[PDB]
Amino acid sequence: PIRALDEGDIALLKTYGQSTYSRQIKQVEDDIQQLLKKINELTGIKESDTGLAPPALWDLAADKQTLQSEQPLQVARCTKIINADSEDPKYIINVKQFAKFVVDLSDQVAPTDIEEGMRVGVDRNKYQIHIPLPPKIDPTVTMMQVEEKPDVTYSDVGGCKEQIEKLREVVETPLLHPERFVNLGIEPPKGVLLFGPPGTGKTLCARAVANRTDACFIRVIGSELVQKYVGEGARMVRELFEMARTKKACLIFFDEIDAIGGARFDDGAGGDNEVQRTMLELINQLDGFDPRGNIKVLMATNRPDTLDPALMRPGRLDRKIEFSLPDLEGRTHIFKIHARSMSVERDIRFELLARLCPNSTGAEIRSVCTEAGMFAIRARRKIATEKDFLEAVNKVIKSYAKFSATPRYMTYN
Amino acid sequence: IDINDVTPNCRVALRNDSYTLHKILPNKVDPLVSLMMVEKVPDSTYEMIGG
Amino acid sequence: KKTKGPDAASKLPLVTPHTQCRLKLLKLERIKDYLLMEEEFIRNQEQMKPLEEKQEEERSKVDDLRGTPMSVGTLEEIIDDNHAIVSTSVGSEHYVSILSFVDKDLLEPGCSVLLNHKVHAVIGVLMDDTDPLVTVMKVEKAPQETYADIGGLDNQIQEIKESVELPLTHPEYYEEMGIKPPKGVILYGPPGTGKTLLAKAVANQTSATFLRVVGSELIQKYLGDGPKLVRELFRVAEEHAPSIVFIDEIDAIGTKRYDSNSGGEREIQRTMLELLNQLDGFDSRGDVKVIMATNRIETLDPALIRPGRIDRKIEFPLPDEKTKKRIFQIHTSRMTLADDVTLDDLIMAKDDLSGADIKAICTEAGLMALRERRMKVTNEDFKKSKENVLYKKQEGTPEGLYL
Amino acid sequence: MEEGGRDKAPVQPQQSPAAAPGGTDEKPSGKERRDAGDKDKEQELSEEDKQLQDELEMLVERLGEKDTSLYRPALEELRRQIRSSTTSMTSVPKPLKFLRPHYGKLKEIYENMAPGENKRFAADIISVLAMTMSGERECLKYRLVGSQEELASWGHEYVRHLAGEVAKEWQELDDAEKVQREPLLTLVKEIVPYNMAHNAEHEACDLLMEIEQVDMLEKDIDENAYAKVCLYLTSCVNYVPEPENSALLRCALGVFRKFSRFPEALRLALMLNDMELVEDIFTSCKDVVVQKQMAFMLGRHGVFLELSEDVEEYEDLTEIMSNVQLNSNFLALARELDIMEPKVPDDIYKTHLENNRFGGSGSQVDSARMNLASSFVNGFVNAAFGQDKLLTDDGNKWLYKNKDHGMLSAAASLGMILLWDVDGGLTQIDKYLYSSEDYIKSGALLACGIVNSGVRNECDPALALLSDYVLHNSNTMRLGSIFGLGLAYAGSNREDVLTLLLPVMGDSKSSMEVAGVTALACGMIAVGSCNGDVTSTILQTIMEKSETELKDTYARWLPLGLGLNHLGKGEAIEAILAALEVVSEPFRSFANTLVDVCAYAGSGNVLKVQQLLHICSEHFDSKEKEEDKDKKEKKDKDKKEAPADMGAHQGVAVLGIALIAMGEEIGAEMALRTFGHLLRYGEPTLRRAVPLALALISVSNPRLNILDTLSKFSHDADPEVSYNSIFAMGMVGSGTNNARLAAMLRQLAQYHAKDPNNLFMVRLAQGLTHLGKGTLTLCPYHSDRQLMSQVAVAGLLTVLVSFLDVRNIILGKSHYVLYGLVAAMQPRMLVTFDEELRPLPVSVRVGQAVDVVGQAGKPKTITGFQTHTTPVLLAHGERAELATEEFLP
Ligand SMILES: Nc1ncnc2c1ncn2[C@@H]1O[C@H](COP(=O)(O)OP(=O)(O)OP(=O)(O)O)[C@@H](O)[C@H]1O
Ligand SMILES: Nc1ncnc2c1ncn2[C@@H]1O[C@H](COP(=O)(O)OP(=O)(O)OP(=O)(O)O)[C@@H](O)[C@H]1O
Ligand SMILES: [Mg+2]
Ligand SMILES: [Mg+2]
Repeated sequence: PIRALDEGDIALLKTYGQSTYSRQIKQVEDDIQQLLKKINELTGIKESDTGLAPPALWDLAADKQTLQSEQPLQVARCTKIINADSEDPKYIINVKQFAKFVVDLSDQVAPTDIEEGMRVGVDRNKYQIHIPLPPKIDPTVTMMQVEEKPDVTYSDVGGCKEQIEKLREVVETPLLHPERFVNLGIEPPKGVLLFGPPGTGKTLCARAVANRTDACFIRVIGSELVQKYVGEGARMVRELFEMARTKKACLIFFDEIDAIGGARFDDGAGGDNEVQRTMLELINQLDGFDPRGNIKVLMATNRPDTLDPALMRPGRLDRKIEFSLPDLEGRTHIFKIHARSMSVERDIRFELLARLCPNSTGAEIRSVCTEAGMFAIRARRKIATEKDFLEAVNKVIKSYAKFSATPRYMTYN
Repeated sequence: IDINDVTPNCRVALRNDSYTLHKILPNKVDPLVSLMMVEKVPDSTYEMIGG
Repeated sequence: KKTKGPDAASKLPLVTPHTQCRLKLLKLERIKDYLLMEEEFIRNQEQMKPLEEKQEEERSKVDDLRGTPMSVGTLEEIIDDNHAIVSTSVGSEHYVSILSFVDKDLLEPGCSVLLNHKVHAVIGVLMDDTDPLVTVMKVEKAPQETYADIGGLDNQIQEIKESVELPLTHPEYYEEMGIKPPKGVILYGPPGTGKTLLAKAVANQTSATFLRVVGSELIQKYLGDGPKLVRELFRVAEEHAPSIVFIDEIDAIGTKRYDSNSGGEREIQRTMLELLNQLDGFDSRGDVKVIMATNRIETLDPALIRPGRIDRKIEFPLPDEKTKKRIFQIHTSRMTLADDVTLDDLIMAKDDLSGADIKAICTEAGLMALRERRMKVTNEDFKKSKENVLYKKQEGTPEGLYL
Repeated sequence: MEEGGRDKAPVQPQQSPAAAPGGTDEKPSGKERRDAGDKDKEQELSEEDKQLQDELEMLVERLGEKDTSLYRPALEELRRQIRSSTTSMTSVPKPLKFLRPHYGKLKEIYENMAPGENKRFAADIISVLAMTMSGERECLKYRLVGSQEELASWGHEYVRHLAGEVAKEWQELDDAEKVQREPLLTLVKEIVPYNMAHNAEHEACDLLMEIEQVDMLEKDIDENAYAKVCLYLTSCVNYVPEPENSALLRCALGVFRKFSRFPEALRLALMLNDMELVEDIFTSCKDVVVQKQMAFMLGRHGVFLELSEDVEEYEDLTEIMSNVQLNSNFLALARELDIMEPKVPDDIYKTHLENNRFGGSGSQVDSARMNLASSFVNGFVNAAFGQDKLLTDDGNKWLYKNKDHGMLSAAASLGMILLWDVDGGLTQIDKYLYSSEDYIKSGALLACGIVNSGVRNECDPALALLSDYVLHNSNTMRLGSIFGLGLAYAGSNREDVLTLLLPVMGDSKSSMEVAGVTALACGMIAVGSCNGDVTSTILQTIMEKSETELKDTYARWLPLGLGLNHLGKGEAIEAILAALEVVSEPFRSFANTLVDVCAYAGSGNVLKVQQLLHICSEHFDSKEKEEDKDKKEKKDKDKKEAPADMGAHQGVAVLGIALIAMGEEIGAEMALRTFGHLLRYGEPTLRRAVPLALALISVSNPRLNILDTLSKFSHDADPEVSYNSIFAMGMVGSGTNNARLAAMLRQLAQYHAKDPNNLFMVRLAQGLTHLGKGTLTLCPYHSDRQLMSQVAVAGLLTVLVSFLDVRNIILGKSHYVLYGLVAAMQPRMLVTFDEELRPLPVSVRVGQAVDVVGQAGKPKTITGFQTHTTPVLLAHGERAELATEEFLP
């Protein structure tokens, strides 16, 4: 029986209702909406065309000197040399992606200064050779060094002494004291892969090593190891290891190597094809008919079960280290370490919270120490109390965010 | 034209050689999702749809 | 610089009364008055102050030397003070000369470098290369909602406020004890129970640079572009001042990892790995706080939900009794209810009634009213909505199995 | 399109109009029968709001429009038998049939006359029958008549009757939300005779329900901040609320006095016939009000002193503005209520970060400017506190590691330390006053004058304490005496003291800076006429050499002598003052802008604001003569700083966008005091963090940097906020570190930021009333025009102490006996509830309910729950007195 709405019905409906000043209200709102547009249009996004050094510090040279820089000094193009015909001035070069060519050496450069494999400054027009270019050091590859010292010492890495000793036996002593490994002639194990449930300090210990590496600690940003064009990843890893074999005692960390490594297969789109190729290049570099040298590899994962076998076997990674959940003493020490900067009452027994947090991890221990004084901040106190910490534990772990077993459930006494 | 009209993700036809912006070529992408704007209107009026 | 670019919004200080009234008229008139004043002043002062001796002849010289169609190229290993190597979009390594206009500082390897078209020469630096697919995720028109619009979620709102607002409102409260403010809260709960509402609320009183994500737009079709869009997102977040990035529907890139056999379900895994690495890995993370919303917290791979990366898991449940009445009050205000349509009854009955259900019942109720040709909702107009909005739902146990 | 069942309505109501034209021929009684039936049907349909699309009207409008148009005048017969009901039945279809082109017949269709008992439609309908349309039409017609032909025809009376009836009947037709609309009607109409329209309306409507008056008071209060550019409405909205606050509401009259204070504190009109005429509020809130009345005693002690019979103990009692014992309760509460009252070290907050000593590993410095900044902080942070003094315990040698101006400022700081000490300060002052040192005595005189500006004590140790040095012709001592007397008697309006000091200005004996400081002090003294001083200043401006003013720097203080006297005053005399000040060079334009600004403190308008904003910058940047275009914007705060806290968020937009990004590069880009004045309430990273930082490190202009840092300090007068500190201490380095002036001025006030237990806000208790004396902050701001040897280079660094006429923050609870009250209350953030159908809670949640006396921040709220003997005034103005009531029977 739902009869439609007629035009007159709509017209009357729009005008029978309390609108003493409502048409004006809507009109003024529309005016405001149309005025914002004018205001921003006339104050649009400007002053963003940066890139200009202040032609005041070098203002004097920021002038016709620049034109003098232009015109002469022809812009060259980079290119390698694959041969240099001896006693025949002809050279052969491969520019990069354009094509190969045969080039003559410009008079300004003596042939002796130009060798095989070096980078030459070939010019446009007629590809002649000019001032040679030094060997490249790629930006992605060189943007990986730690070049800093993260603020985490070994002391703060609590709850695991055996693990730290195991790691130290391969990452620190075999480089800072070769004597112990000669008297017995024991080959220092190289390649330490850290397992563990999700969140246990596997990355904490890796960071801690960086504070005393006294050498390069290249950090493999796995996401960078994969790029669109094929072969990019293999070249990336090769340059990684080539820069590795250029200093003394270089340690290379592959955080979350699960991204680049995985069981091979040819079923789904031939696997990842390119990703598997990068993994294979890495494996070959780690072990193969080309002894690596003085470079060590640390890798961490949440699940080692999904690693390609040709990478889990010894040789590539020797010292596997479980990182199991902390013990009672481990938990007590972890609480003490992540409580030493907290305004906590002196009478707090941390040996009890440890028991009340079973099967927890270090991240949980933190999230409990924090969110512990958070209840104090909620109460507007300044020195948290043991009751606060205990409530935090009950509201973070064990019961966490879901406690189904509660209604008349007391069967464990 | 003045920058005001041109907004991010706005195809523009640039001149040759000079490369000075010329027109706001509307042509707003839409590769094959642009094949769904029904243009040939169908044939069905509520007169036939009964019940 | 780390500019704390705000949402560039709030141009509506908010009209206090919502009931059509001359108070509203006067206040909005004041708003328009100041806006017109601003327009007038800016135009007038642009026209006046005859600084027409502008262009700073010298800047004209610089523009003259840097020709037309300048090109965008990637700087590379810098060779000499007055010389550097550049790589054009075709990946060809030209060897250009850095002209004087360029500040020798600010030109690091990997920084996009402007060039002269004819004679490749570094002419100027470019510090804005944000991926045009990433800059589209900055909220610049703050959604119009306030914590008062949402109702019945006190405890579940205070938790987000204690990690998205207070830490930058009174940061002394936190340092005084030394606890690092919690970073990253995951808002998990059943469908249509808030989540996005609280997200928009926290967007409103931001005081920061909110970044919005979709949970699927991150996934990309070119091997690696996936685990570089996220990198660019968080690079932008950290470059800009304190920010909160809402990775909504993280159920998309969050599936529990498995020894897969396909390629797409490995690229997605790599994307999640990039997310994890950056959110909590060898690095740091400044005042960047991540809000994640999901419908199923049981599916997220244990890792993206860990008490060092995503703490304070909020548990938005189906609304309770009192919260139901609160939400009805908040969602029935701007309607001319009759004198016998008190909502103290429509609550109860079904144990399944979410906020989305409530708004549907309230809207298909006014629509029902506009069927007897009336503008004052009626109790029948409300009792005829429960049978038209809440339907198609599943049922439960067969009576008799239990009481 | 045929609609079954309903086809009848478009039928019979179609035949009836068919019978309208015929009438007398073949149907004489037909006319009456048809009109009666149709009127019955229309009334029946429109009376009950069972629907909102009127069936008969919808059918009629389409055709009957022309029929009724040609039948209203066709009959032309003037009798109620047909004409009255015809006019009624045609008026009804006005709102729904007539479109916009109804400005000419808007009244003619019906307003020609009121048929019979035209109130009948107004009877059964709840709220909407027509009366809302009628009210809109009547307001529109009044506007139309008053536009050009206010002297209208005989229509005056009929509309008056209709307006009275509607306002008295439809407003509360069912006790509905229609109440909010009656103010709209009575305002848009009868603007001039709104008093009389209200008198007719409230003759019965208010009294029939004393409860409704609360809604009226609420809307008028929330509206007072909005009114015409000329404060005739605002004045109108200030007279009208007095009766509503009267016995028509509770006899407490607290809100009545509040609103009566709003209109420039019109003492004679409202309050000067209440204190001596009520005499029945002694056990009621009269005492709490008078103790809360820290705004005016020149009209209170000039009446009670002459009477001497209102209270049997004149010496006892707060006696209006004897609020000195504010120091009593303040010290008591901070010592006991505030359990944290220790001495404050400085180096601790200086070198909080040990990373600042890297590399140098020492290199201690004791520069004079650093010493001066430390002395300034030491004088301020312990305001009203004479017990904590770490670096001031050795003053005999402390006061010397600084030039004469630094040590004079140190003396001023010492004087302020014992702020509001009628006699307790003398014990410390004398020991250095009896030093036979010119500048020591100068600073001591400053301090003595400062410490006597909060009581107006019977002993008046200002006129009898610093007048003896007043006449002496020594620059320093005379300046000290004049400044101290002016400060002490600023709020008070002692005309005799004004006259006595005036010859210092009127005489060439005093230096030019002496005359300037005298003008400042007199202005702070004056908020009324001060005609003698205005004549003196105008004479000075006449006899001030053009080159004198051009080189005049510490001389532009005068315009205060016209502003503070006429604070918040209208055009009637402001125009005369502006015209009389047209007798000088472009500096006359300077003074014009300054005087207008000093007048309109918070009176948000558009006329004067727009005109000045435009002309000032459109007439002075082009030519060599400039430096005016800064003061207008730098005073937009004034006349705009109190937009009910609404236009502030717009002023911020205009300021930040314009006066910096696209403002004048040099002079006008000093729009940094703008924000500082606008919001001295502490802001977390919303509207001051970025705007202040993005200019803090702008080494492009040292004056810019210094001014914006001082603003940074101001923005946190007394919130002790910490996030500012992330800059107030992080400024050293990464920008300005030790740029002498910058490195000093940063701390100099950034550590004035954490002033404890105080308030520098300019609004009174209700968040919307301005303090006449509170405007003194204009002194430390305009005097902060450049600071280049004005403040920055110590040339007169005593205003920085002058502005410390400052209200506290405490929220006491006692009842004329003592602080025997430690009850629980829950202040929180304030969310207004102007329009709501139900008594919903003002705030979302209870929030904090701290038992201790509330150090109420800016937007606080109501006291504790459970009706625990709630007060009477119910204003929460930091001095409320709780009254016994029936609780827990
Ligand atoms: N045994 C421990 N003692 C002290 N701190 C610990 C311990 N285990 C974990 N933590 C703390 O846990 C925090 C979070 O660790 P984080 O997530 O960065 O690394 P991870 O445990 O190796 O996990 P992931 O698998 O994500 O790499 C660290 O800041 C660290 O201080
Ligand atoms: N408790 C509530 N109070 C007020 N509004 C509510 C409440 N619960 C839901 N809503 C409303 O429900 C509407 C549906 O969107 P909403 O943001 O609630 O969905 P959601 O929970 O984010 O859903 P999704 O599961 O799809 O992410 C919103 O407009 C919101 O205002
Ligand atoms: Mg890790
Ligand atoms: Mg979003």
